[PDB]
Amino acid sequence: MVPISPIETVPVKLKPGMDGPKVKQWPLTEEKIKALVEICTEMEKEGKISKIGPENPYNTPVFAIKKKDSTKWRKLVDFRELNKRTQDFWEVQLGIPHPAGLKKKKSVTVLDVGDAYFSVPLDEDFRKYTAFTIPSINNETPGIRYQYNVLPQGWKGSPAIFQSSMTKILEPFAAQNPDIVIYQYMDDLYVGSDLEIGQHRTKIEELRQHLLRWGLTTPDKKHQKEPPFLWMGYELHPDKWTVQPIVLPEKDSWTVNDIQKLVGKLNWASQIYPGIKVRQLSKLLRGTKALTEVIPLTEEAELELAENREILKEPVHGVYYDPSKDLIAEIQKQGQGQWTYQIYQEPFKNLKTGKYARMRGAHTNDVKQLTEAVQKITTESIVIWGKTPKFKLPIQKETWETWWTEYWQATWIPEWEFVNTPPLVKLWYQLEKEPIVGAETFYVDGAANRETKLGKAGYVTNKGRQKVVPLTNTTNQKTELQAIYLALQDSGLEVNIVTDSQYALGIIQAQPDKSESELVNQIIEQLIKKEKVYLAWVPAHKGIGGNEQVDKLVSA
Amino acid sequence: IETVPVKLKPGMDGPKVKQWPLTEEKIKALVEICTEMEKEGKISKIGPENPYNTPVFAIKKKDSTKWRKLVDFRELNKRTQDFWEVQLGIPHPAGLKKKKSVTVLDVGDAYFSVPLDEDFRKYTAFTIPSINNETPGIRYQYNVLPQGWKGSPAIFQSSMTKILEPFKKQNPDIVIYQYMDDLYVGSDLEIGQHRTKIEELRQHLLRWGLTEPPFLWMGYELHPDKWTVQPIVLPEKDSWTVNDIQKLVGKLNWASQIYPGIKVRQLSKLLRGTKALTEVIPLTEEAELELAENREILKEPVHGVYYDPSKDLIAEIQKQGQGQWTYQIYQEPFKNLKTGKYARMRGAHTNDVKQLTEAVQKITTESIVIWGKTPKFKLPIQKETWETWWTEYWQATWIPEWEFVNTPPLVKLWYQ
Ligand SMILES: C[N+]1(C)CCc2cc3c(cc2[C@H]1[C@@H]1OC(=O)c2c1ccc1c2OCO1)OCO3
Ligand SMILES: Cc1cc(/C=C/C#N)cc(C)c1Nc1ccnc(Nc2ccc(C#N)cc2)n1
Repeated sequence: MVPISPIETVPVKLKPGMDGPKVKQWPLTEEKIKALVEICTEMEKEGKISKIGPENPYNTPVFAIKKKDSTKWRKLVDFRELNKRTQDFWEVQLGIPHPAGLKKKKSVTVLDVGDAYFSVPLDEDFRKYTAFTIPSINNETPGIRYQYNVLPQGWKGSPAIFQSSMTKILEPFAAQNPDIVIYQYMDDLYVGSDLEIGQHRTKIEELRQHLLRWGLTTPDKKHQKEPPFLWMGYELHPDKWTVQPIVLPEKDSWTVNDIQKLVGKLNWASQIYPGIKVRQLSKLLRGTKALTEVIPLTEEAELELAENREILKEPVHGVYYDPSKDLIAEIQKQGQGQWTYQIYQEPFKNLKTGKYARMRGAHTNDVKQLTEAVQKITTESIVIWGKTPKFKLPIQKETWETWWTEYWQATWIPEWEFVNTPPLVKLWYQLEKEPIVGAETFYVDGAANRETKLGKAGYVTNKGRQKVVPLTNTTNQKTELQAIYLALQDSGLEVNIVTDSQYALGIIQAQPDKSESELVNQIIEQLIKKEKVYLAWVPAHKGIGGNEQVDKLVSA
Repeated sequence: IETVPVKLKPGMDGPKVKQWPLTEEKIKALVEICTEMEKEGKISKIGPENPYNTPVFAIKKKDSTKWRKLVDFRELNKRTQDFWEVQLGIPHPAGLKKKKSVTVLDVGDAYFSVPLDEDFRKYTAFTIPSINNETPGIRYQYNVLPQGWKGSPAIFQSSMTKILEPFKKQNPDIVIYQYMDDLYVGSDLEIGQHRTKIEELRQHLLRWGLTEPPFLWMGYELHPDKWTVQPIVLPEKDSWTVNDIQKLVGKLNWASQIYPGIKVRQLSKLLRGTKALTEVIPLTEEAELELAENREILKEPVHGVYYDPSKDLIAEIQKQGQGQWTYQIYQEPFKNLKTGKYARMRGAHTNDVKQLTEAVQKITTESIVIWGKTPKFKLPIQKETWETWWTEYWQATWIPEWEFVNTPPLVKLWYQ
């Protein structure tokens, strides 16, 4: 006998105040019991489970399930109740590597470590909670009682404890062989390197020898799995990656479900297929959730879908990451709050692509959305590559400078350069810092009656120009905006406007270029036509003229 | 040498805070730092039966070339029991903010000399992430009092008081105040004399240590006796345009929420007509008198202003442009406890976000000196922008709480 090192147990507890499970065993057919008896006798021989005395008060139900197209049974232990009662664990598997962050490899070898899993012993003090009972034939004897000695399949702690145990075992091997990479997934180890094949094979044999120290054996007869790999919805190849085939179905009509699935595929595709769009399709799913409802596609959705089909007509692949090179991220505006990007190191060779959509909200502008996209890409890039890419953005340096220096919030985007690819992001208007000499001054006001919803909006000017318009089904806020709109409409290319609307100032000072409010959009359209606009605020009801006059005209 | 039992607050579990993404340089730095700390017995690797987490990152303190590990214990700090067993609390010294010079020392390394309650260690779990999650994050917990945890100064306090006694006894006029990993040391000595005393003080810690700290040597000098405040001031002009008067009436209307007897009636009558904004308007006698009366009111302190230690401090900041920032600290609206203005943002000429991050740190320091706690910030920045960048510019060993302001305040104009 060659001594093997035991695997250290992870200590496990139930949640505070909770006892173990006490769940009734279901009746089983005579045929199933005989099957289960055989399996457990075999499992017992192998040391996975042990017969226990009558003292243990816990129980978890066991089932026998027929393996389709076979006459063979499998055991299934239903640990749902124990799982609810078991502590939370650190789950190492939460974050999966993005293929775009991987490095090219010459060789990747797969080793089956399926035998090691049932070799991971269970914390001695916890075993009692895993007790289960094989019912007896005709219920004429006590059921056969067992508990687990190893990590049970289906138990809450098994994946985290298995993974952590394998990592600790593999640690010294990885540390002392810095020229390979090792990745565990389920019951397999993946071992990659750039060594000449003879040296790579030697490393695999050395890994096998290392693993034997804990008695974990692997099959001489090599894995059926070899590059390329199907993994987590991707295809991994030695020197490129892609998403698994994306096939958009033909349909005469689309249900809610069809559309959710369609958008899901497009979202998945968008990490390597450049320019994917989902706005108009996603708009169809707004608010409603009877999955069977049939939604007529809008013309816009039909256009988006056709554009996506064209994007998807043939395979596109990404390359892997070369740490010796800079990362570059380029962004384009697509319209309707949509943005698309590519991250590459060499021209025409993307590591990945992606998209960003405008946030929900009342008003917005392209510079703010571009800024948001940059932060999103920055954070994604730190995760995947550990560094911020250099940005190529469709905004002139002078535009950005004017924006950030004058914007009421602090704002920043990291190192970037202008790329002249339309449509360019620009500032559509900029308010004056000081009142304009020689420009007509419009004193504006609006008010509405909260009961009748009638209101008025208008202005008076230093030239004696005046206007009041009667409005129906309106509110104070809308009349305040209407008054500013009237002043913009009726003035020359330069204008001073005096308002008491805190609401309107708060909107305009946010510098929107688009709004959910049609009225705000009309104001923006007017601002775009002006050469100079100075917007002055004064407090209401303070005897402040022009304002006071217009208030009287509009509050009547 | 013996641990103080510590617990979380009733009905609370440990922190489970996500680790945010770290750059390659910071991961490599933390791996190097934690390997040494593990070797020194300060931290130990942990297994999957510990599900807790607190985020970690790395910074460079002001004027140093070495990376410092910084744990963001904000969540654990909220969840941790309060510490009143031995003492009700150290009355904050009101004399500290009156000293001519205050030097801030990093004394956090001293805490590592005290073991942490074995049953509490699990709640200090943290993770060093790997790039692209390619390898499992390296998981550790503390065996000793951690830097940045509110329990550390609380537990170490009896040890600190004993270490400093001869210095206090030899220098009875020095004010020493501990906040988290910081020691604040104030005197009225000529700086040269002051610095030598600071170095004298370091020698006690070093001496104690050896019976080696990476950052004790440093010294952040403050001069709170010179700290400057911001009363409300009105323009002095010979010629007022309609616009000037509108701005003045606006500012006064706002100030009238702070000061009761402020009046705008007579000034407001000036804005009655509908004159071009740039037209000059002569002040009436009634208006001049009202302006004069308002100026006199604004020279007095605000009525009914008091500090309540049971209430949060709130700090608001406005970007004024050209590297300038204004701020106010209050507990009740219109009852400012401190206001101020900065323009001296060091090495941040084309970066607003770095400037704001440095403003937040300066304001928090002022807050610690004056009241002995940190304010809750209202930051004029989008969440996503702040959260992407602030850790790049952070140099302090504590972290305050903050929320984001998404609608432009009109008030910015009045602090300008
Ligand atoms: C907490 N300890 C006792 C120390 C260090 C450590 C660090 C870990 C871990 C478990 C452990 C355990 C313990 O130490 C081991 O090396 C170990 C441990 C428990 C279980 C194991 C182990 O190797 C094989 O299976 O999971 C992943 O990271
Ligand atoms: C995450 C991961 C998944 C699989 C495999 C999962 C599955 N199924 C295999 C390995 C070895 C890794 N780990 C790493 C780490 C760094 N670079 C790489 N590059 C890399 C991986 C596979 C191929 C290929 N073909 C090429 C390069 N892989």
